[PDB]
Amino acid sequence: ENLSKLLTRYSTLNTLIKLSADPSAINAARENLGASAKNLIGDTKNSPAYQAVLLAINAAVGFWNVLGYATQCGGNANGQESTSSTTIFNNEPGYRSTSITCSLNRYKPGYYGPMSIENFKKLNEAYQILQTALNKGLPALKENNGTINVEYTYTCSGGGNTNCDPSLFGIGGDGRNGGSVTKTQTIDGKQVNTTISSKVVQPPHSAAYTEITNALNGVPDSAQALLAQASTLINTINTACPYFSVTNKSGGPQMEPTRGKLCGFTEEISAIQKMITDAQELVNQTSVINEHEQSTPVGGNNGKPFNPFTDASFAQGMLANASAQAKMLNLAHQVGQTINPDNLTGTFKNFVTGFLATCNNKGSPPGTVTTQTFASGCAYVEQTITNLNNSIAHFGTQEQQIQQAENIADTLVNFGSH
Amino acid sequence: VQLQESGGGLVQPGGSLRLSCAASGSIFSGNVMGWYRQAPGKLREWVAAITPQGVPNYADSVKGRFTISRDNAKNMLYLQMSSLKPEDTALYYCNRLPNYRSWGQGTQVTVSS
Ligand SMILES: CC(=O)N[C@H]1[C@H](O[C@H]2[C@@H](O)[C@@H](CO)O[C@@H](O[C@H]3[C@H](O)[C@@H](O)[C@@H](O)O[C@@H]3CO)[C@@H]2O)O[C@H](CO)[C@@H](O[C@@H]2O[C@@H](C)[C@@H](O)[C@@H](O)[C@@H]2O)[C@@H]1O[C@@H]1O[C@H](CO)[C@H](O)[C@H](O)[C@H]1O[C@@H]1O[C@@H](C)[C@@H](O)[C@@H](O)[C@@H]1O
Repeated sequence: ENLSKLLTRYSTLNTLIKLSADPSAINAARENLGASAKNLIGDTKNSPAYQAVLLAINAAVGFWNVLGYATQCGGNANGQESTSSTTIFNNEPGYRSTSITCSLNRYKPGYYGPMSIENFKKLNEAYQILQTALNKGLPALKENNGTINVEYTYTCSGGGNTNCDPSLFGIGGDGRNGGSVTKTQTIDGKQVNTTISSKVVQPPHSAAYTEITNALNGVPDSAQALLAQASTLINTINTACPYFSVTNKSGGPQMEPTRGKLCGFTEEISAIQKMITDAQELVNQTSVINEHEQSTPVGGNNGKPFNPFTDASFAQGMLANASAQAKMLNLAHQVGQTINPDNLTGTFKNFVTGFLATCNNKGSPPGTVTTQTFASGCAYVEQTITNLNNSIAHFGTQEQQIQQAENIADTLVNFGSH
Repeated sequence: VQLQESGGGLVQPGGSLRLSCAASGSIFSGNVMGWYRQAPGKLREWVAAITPQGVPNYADSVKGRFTISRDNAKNMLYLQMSSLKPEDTALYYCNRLPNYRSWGQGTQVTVSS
C-alpha cells in the first residue's frame, strides 16, 4: 500500500532514504568513490584489478613456458617445408636452453604439424614484450601512456634458409651483413620506432649464421596493450595448433598425453582466453570511472535546502561510477576463479598445480628465462592468485561503500525521474 | 549458492559469542569469505575477512576483540567475539568477497545488562 508499512518491513530502506536526502551523506559516499577508484586504478599491490590483469597475463606467458620447448617448428619464410633450415629464437624457454630451435625440416608447417616461422615470429615478439614488461613491473591501470624498450634476437643457419633475408625487413638486397633499417610500426594504435639489424657471423670452426636484432623503442606497457599481446600469444598458439612432443622427468607430476596438437589443451586455452577477455572488460571500466569522477561537492542551490527530487542531476554519473567499480571488482574475482586450482578437476587441475603454478629456475625476478624455465610456468601464478585474494579481502569496506553509493544514487535517480 | 548463520543471542557486556556460517561449496571453495553486520539505523558494515589460506583482516572497530576463522573441509565460517559491547549489537551476516548477491537471514546479536 503505502510507505510506512513498507519501511516497517525493510528498515535498511528507511535508512537509505534518510541518507539520500542528506547532502553530507551523499558527499561522504562520493568521497568514498574517489578513494576506492584510486585503490582500483591508481594502486598496484592493493588493487584487485591490477592483480587480475597481472594473473591473466601471467597465465598466458606461463602456458608457453610450460609447453614451448616441446612445440615443433620449422620451415622457410614462405611457410613451406625446409630442406635444411635452423632458425633459433633467443630468450625463449627451450629444452635445457635459453633459446628455442626451430629446425624441423621436410615436414610441412600447419595444423598438427610444425609451427611456421611466420607464426613463431608473432608468438615470439609478443612473448618478449610481455616478459620485458613483467620484469619491469606493470603500471597501474590508470597509467596508459607509459612505454618500454624491447630488444630481441634470432638466428638463421643452413642452406636454403630464407627466414633472415634482408628483403623481409626492408634492408637493401645485400645488405645482410651490417645492414639496418628504422621504421615505424603500429602496436595497439600507438607509433613505435623499430630498428632491425642484420649481421653475418662466420665462427672459425663451424657453420655461418645470420643474426637479426629487433629493437622496439616505445612499445606501450598499458594494461590494455599488454593484454592484447597476451591474446596474440595464446591465440597464435591456438590457431596454428602445432604438433608437440613433451619430455617427462621420471617422478613428480606428469603430462598427459605426451604428444599431439597444442590446441588439444582446450580447457587450458579456453580458460586463458576467458581470463584475458574478462581482464579486458575490466580494463574498459577505467574510462567510465574517469569520465564520472565524483570530486565536486553537491547541495541545494541559492542556499535552499537540498531537494532530492530536483537537485540530483549528478546521480546518473554517480551511479555509473559506482556500477563500474563494482563491475571491475567482480571481473577481477572472476579472472581468479577461472584458474584457481581449488575449484578445478581432472587434467586441468594437474596442469595448473603440477606445471603452471610452479617454477624450476633458481625466487628469480619476473620475466627471467633460464635453461630450466621449460616445463614450468615461471610466471608467479601462485603468488598472483594469493595476492589477488589478499587484495580482495582488504577491499571489504570499499566494496560495501561502493554498494551504498550505487544505492544512494539509484534512489536519487528514481526520485529524479517523474 | 546459499548462506546460513547461527550462534547469536543476548549477552552481557564483556560477554562473548561464537557465530557460525554454513556456506555452499560453490560460494565458499576458493573464495575469500567474511562477516558483516547491520546495526539499527545503519547500513550493512564490513567487519572481517579471511583468505582461503586462512589470512584474516578486520575492521578497526573489532580488531583485537574478534577472530574470524574458516574450516575448508566443512565449508564453514566462524566468528569468535570477546569483550562485546553494546555498539556490537546488530544482525550479523556472512558472505564471500566479493558478495554473492542474495544474503542469508543473518543471526541477531544483542548486548545489554
Ligand atoms: C649455406 C650457407 O650457410 N652459406 C654461407 C657459408 O656457409 C658455409 C661456411 O660457413 C662454411 C665454412 O666453415 O661452413 C659451412 O658449414 C659446414 C660446416 O662447416 C661443417 O661443420 C659441416 O657439418 O657442414 C656444413 C655445411 O655443409 C657453411 O655452410 O658461409 C659463407 C662465408 O661467410 C656465407 O657466405 C657469405 O655471406 C653471404 C651473405 C654472401 O655475402 C657471400 O658473398 C659471403 O661470403 C654463405 O652464405 C650464403 O651465401 C650465398 C652466396 O651465394 C647466399 O648469399 C645465401 O643467401 C647465403 O646463405 C644465407 O646466409 C647465411 C649466412 C646463412 O644464414 C644462411 O642460412 C642463409 O640462407
